[PDB]
Amino acid sequence: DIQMTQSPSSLSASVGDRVTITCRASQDIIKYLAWYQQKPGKAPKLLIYEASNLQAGVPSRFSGSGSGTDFTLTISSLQPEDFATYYCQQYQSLPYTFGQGTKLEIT
Repeated sequence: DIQMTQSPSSLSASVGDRVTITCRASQDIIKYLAWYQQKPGKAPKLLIYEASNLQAGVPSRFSGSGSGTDFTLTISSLQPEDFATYYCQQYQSLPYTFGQGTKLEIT
């Protein structure tokens, strides 16, 4: 099984802050990494696919980078609606595994 380690588990930031969330894959997954946003009571929404391809409709303040084992999700300037739980997921090999999540809270 490929294990996805995300950090941090949680963080508090202010609107207009830039935030960085990392995800580490236990084995090479090339660019087969997705980032999802999950608001409370709601399902995950795909933000980024193939490590850095932003999905349509998703604000550009969201960006993904990395390859191999180390990935990053950056939100350039937080908006109120961005407070949620963020997850990375690898889809190179079954079972497709999620990181533990990062709960982003407002300061």
